[PDB]
Amino acid sequence: MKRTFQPSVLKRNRSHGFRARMATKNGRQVLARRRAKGRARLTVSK
Amino acid sequence: AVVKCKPTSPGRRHVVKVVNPELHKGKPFAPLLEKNSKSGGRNNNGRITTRHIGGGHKQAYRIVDFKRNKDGIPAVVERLEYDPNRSANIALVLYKDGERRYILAPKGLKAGDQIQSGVDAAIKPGNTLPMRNIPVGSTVHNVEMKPGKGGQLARSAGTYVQIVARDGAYVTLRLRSGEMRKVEADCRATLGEVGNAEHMLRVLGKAGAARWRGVRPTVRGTAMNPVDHPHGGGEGRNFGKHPVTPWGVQTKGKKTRSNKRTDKFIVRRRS
RNA sequence: GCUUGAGUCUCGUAGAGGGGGGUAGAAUUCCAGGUGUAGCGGUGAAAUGCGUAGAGAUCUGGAGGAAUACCGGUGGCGAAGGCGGCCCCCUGGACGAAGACUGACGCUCAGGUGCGAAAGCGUGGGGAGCAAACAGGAUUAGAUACCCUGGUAGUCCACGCC
RNA sequence: AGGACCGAACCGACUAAUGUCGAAAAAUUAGCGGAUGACUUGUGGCUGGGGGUGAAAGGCCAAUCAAACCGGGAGAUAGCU
RNA sequence: GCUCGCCGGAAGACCAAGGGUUCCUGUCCAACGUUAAUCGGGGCAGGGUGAGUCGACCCCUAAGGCGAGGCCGAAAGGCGUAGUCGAUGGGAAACAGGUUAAUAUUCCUGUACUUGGUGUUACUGCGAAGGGGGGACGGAGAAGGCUAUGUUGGCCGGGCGACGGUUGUCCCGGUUUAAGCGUGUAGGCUGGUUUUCCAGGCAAAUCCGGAAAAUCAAGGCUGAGGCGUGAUGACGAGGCACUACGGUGCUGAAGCAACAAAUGCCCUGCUUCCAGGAAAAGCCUCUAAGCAUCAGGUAACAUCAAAUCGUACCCCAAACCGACACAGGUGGUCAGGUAGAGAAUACCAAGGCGCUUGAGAGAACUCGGGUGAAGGAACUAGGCAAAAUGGUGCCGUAACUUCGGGAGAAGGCACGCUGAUAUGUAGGUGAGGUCCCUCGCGGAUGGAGCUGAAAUCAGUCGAAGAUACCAGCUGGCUGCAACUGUUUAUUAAAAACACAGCACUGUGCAAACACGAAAGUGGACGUAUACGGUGUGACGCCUGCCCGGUGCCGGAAGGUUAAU
RNA sequence: AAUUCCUUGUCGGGUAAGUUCCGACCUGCACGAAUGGCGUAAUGAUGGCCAGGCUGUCUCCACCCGAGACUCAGUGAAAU
RNA sequence: CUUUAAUGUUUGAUGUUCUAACGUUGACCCGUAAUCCGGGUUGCGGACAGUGUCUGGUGGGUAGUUUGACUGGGGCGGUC
RNA sequence: CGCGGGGUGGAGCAGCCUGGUAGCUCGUCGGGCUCAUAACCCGAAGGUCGUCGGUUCAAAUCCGGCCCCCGCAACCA
Ligand SMILES: *C(=O)[C@H](CCSC)NC=O
Repeated sequence: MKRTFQPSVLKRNRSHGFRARMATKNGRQVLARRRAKGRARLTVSK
Repeated sequence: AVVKCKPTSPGRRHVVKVVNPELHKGKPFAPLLEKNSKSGGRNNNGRITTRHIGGGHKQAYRIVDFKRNKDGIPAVVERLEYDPNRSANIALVLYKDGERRYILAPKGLKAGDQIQSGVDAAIKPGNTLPMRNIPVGSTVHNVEMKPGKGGQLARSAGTYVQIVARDGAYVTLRLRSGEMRKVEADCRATLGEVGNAEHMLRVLGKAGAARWRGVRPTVRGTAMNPVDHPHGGGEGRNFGKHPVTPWGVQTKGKKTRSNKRTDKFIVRRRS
């Protein structure tokens, strides 16, 4: 059985990265909402 | 030649092969080979538009001439080749100036024959001439629609057009399927039937003997569930709806001939 | 060894002998168009069928296929089946004449090999006419027959089989 | 030569047994089929909700699918408990 | 520390992925560990990651994404050109040994290589987002030539041995050496050099390509390995000498021969077949706009520089992914001895571990297995489960058939050890020796050494000799589906699906059709011997009657009939 | 008969005994020609049946070797 | 009134021709080393095609809903 | 159990719905044609309308009871 989750930094950051959000308007909403909430880990990064 | 292979195994048992003892078994000319990544039938968005497309074998495209634009210069059929994405073979000819370029392969042709285009090229299989210099009742191929576009009609193995008449600026053709189109008089054609004349008798024998070519298994409509296709479902193989396509359009007899701006050029449709 | 068997060579004869490739006209059919009008077609009679949307008849043009009138003759040719519009190309057989040359190289032949109408079959083309099967209409005690209107394979083409 | 044969790797998952608060939210053990192919698999992209994908089971789309997940309409509605 | 046991194509040793200090040392034991625990992947403090040659970054592109203008779209935004990103791909360069508690082709020792900057000297035409060559390529299969590496022998060092023999064909341990430089071999590709000419390469061209003669038959390119060198060097079993008894300092013989041999290399070859097998830059070549006492380019030489990031450890697992120290999943590489065809399997080596609860007991019962009198499916929904058949060579083998098969059909025979043929054969490799030569890594020739099946005969032993593990149950009638294959992940692998084949039918190209409100794409850079839809399902023998109802196609006169 | 309710239809074979199976009879509830018909070499982790081999499947179990169950010390859940 | 004939006039309905609207996924050139695109040539179609408003037809391709109750349980039947 | 339909000369079918009147084909009988038969031609005859009751001026017909016959249904667990 292959557990439904294999890690891959490159692939992760190309779909959940900071710039993975800034390329679209929707991402600008997500960056806004998480900031509106007061979250600390906005997106998987350094 | 045609050879029904020996029944050494179930799957090979029903294969018939096209053994061509002429085609150059070396590697083709590089400068006329460009990349050609298959697309499995997916559009710009990425969704599959046409079904049964994909897999296949990695192939490279052979850019060939269609125009026969460099006129007045004779040529020699240096050698024949094999083309993956055609039906007919292609030949690498050489102009007298020293420029090699591919052209399709007409029926009766050997490596070392003479071919040329323009208007001075005589009546021999391979010469390209505008249709106002071609005899009525002749067999041609690679017929153009517009002068200079290149050639569209009759391009596969043994597909030939019989010129009917030449009234005014409208020359009449009789297509391979059976439709009388009337085209521009300056449309360039090429004498003789296209080569690879045994292509029709070739059978595959295997499911894989079609798979590496590019097709995908065709699922019948009656097997699918009613939410998928306008047929199918039912406890125990039922049917009874009017045969259609995956989108409701009645098939098995339903004309969709509608372009209308080409209505003027079509004299007779398929019987 | 000879020459009357048989065979080769020089010159010619007539011929639907055969294979491949071109081409011509009458006729039929179909399609488009003009003229024009109620029947047309068919049979023993009739009906099926076609027709006032406008057939057939008649005139013009075009697209295909098959078969080659008269010549044609119990004529000719080939082993036979079989083969006839004309033409070019490749090519086979027989026969006639004056001599020569080889010098019995012969006659026949189970098995073996090949050719072998049509119908019929495989593969891929072609489809006018004709036409199994089949349908319809009649005749008939009955008629899945003769007769009538349609009609698929087929007949046609190349490679094979039989 | 082969969608050819035998058979490990590898992939898959036919019978039985164990297990069922298990070692494990489908596995282990003994045996099975493919095993040069329509083969297998890594890295990287693409197709997305009445949409995708499908050698087609209404199977699959993050342990969830006869229409995913999250937030919002919304304290939906209930002659029902 | 001494025995015992287990894996050993792994439970071993290294990279990638991913973790994130889990690595080492000292100290501590409440909590964590399914037990205690002075122990530890636990807490606490400290230490550890050293690069011009490894990788990333960088230059260059694939799929595909973003996309100036631009086209389209109610807005958002969609598509896409020029461009620019994007490795799993291509592209410059280092090997061996030593060292620390923990890092090393990164530090030290020795010996080398690559790319640019600048300067000097002697020559000399250089010069692009442009052209050309090159990079640059399929699967499968076979042979030859080698190496990695292992065994054997000689040689060197040690022992002659706690129960019987063992100074001998005895036993134990060792016998390792790279990159770079030089040579250019086995072998592979291809006819070279020269004169002239040209509507070809969106311009030019001395470059390629084409077309004619001249001259000679080689030149050139590529190229594993070996041999020398690297190296009177390092390493090195074993001693010598100090122990904080952890280890260190010192010293140090031989270091060759032969055979067997890979899936590594030559081979990004060769032969063949088809389903016909990235692109670009680096690199080299050629000239244009031009610039030419120049500048630049080339060769040699001196010298400078090559940054930044990662580097510990785990990586078939108590550290990844599964809530856990979880019998699960996880790509790549190296991969020794004997038996054996083999990476199977049995037992071992290097190496790493004894699975984180143990001690007695020897009941029922359950799980995992061993054997079993007589019979032999009488069990049972059913021979499910077990039992059993199980290797090689050889002999032999039916119905049916598409003439390939069925077939490993079925069914049998010899299998051990020892001697002999033969103080080990056929066969293989093959020195010394001899002659030859376009003189070298050469050719005939020569044959010792080394190595080594099978077969035949005889003798002999056990109840049993393919002695273990490993390792087909066979056969007859017959339904269905042609057969390979695919699918209900997680109760259904099947007669279901698919399949090649056939048939109907749509499609004349801005093709039908499909996604998309559109543009634009896919279809196809294909075009009727093509492509889409549908039904059926190899192949063989075929495929009858019905156009009433529905649908489709053809036909339009008339009736009815919408907006206008 | 993957199709036949009545039916286990009738006859024949296989068995000591055969609602299954093989082969035929047509009385086809309600088969049938590309929602393809009837055969078919080979193949199938497929479906039904018989024969041989073979055995603890069974007659009818007994003993044997390990993991637990039982006891001792340590740790210490669960549905309800 | 009807039948008819010439003209004027009224728009309508066919056929052919033309070029300027327009289409051009035809060739060439330039913006530009750019197969998108824009513009300029020129050829071919051509007042068609195509798009928009209105309109009949077809329409499970898609969508929102309906599909009664009584019933000695519901269904069928019967019934209101 | 229930729904629908059918029963008519010797046989097979009209007629019923919308009541007073029963027709068609074959077959039987008789004659003719023929040497004789079939076929053909001409002519004539034959029905309690399954059974019973009722409503009605009048019933094969319209209603209800009964028998026979055909199809459908006879169900979900
Ligand atoms: C009826 O038979 C019923 C169906 C149950 S489906 C879960 N079964 C009764 O035992």
